[PDB]
Amino acid sequence: GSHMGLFNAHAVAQQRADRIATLLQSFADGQLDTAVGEAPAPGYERLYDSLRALQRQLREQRAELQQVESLEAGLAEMSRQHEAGWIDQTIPAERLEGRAARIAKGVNELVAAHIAVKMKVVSVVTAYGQGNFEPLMDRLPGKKAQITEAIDGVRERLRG
Amino acid sequence: GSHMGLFNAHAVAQQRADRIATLLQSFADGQLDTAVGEAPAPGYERLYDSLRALQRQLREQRAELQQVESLEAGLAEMSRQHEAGWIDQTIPAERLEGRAARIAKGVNELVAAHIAVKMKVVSVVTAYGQGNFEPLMDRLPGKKAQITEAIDGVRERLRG
Ligand SMILES: [Cl-]
Ligand SMILES: [Cl-]
Ligand SMILES: [Cl-]
Ligand SMILES: [Cl-]
Ligand SMILES: [Cl-]
Ligand SMILES: [Cl-]
Repeated sequence: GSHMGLFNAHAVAQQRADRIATLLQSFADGQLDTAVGEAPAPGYERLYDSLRALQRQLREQRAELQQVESLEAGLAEMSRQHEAGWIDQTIPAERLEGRAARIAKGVNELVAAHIAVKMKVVSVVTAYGQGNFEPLMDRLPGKKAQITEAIDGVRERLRG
Repeated sequence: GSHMGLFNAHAVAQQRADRIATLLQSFADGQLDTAVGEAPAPGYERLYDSLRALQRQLREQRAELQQVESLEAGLAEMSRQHEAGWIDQTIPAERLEGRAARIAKGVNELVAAHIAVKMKVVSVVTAYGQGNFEPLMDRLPGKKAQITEAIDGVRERLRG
């Protein structure tokens, strides 16, 4: 209606924009818990809906990266334990979740299979060492077949 | 200056907000390559700077999650190969990077150590099997000590 009304409309659009600016900034640096308020007026509702969606997306996305950060430490800790021979240590999948949690069990399961082969070897070789030669090393696939043939090799030497 | 000027200021603030809205939305769904333009006017520059920062943050953050997605498949593939005894397979760290890349080498290194113990066992046990008993299983720490004592056990039986 007047020159003052125009100036005022602009001063308001400018501060509404400044608030959205402060908000996006508070996202750029982890402040993703404190919810955004409601839109200043009809024209900014869709915009504000997206801000909320964004905050939500950034929040979850940060949790997952945090996960992968816990995964690396756990793997590193397990690696250290195993180099010292403490092979019963595993990555704690219990406090992880989603993708990270699955990778952790994957690692524990992969090693468990390798350890299981050794458990069996330490076993029959222990029986071979203390007399009895009845036990036979399990048959293994691919390249692990060498373990089974090598154990058979010393199985004859003894038995005959 | 006039009632029309006020209405016009509002129609403009409304479309500027609508553009920012479309932009945040194009972020909500992967369109993070096409750069945002320049701000419509002085009052929206800080806001637009943050949009660019956000797009950049969302872009990198997506790359890392993509990484962890490639890590899980690689681990799964290696796990499958190893269950079939193809123990020379590893997770391809070469096409990964950052955190994911380190986790991959960690896994390959952890297993390599376990495999190395078996290589040594298959070795001296092979020599024990084909006559000569001079070789001695390496001394192992923690719980892997059983392997070394078990191999010693069958080392005497033969030698005497
Ligand atoms: Cl006036
Ligand atoms: Cl809210
Ligand atoms: Cl409005
Ligand atoms: Cl008028
Ligand atoms: Cl740009
Ligand atoms: Cl302005």
